[PDB]
Amino acid sequence: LGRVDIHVWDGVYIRGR
Repeated sequence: LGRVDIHVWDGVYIRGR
């Protein structure tokens, strides 16, 4: 049921920063 944070953020992982 729990997770260790998601890679992507706000839909897609922003490039660089």
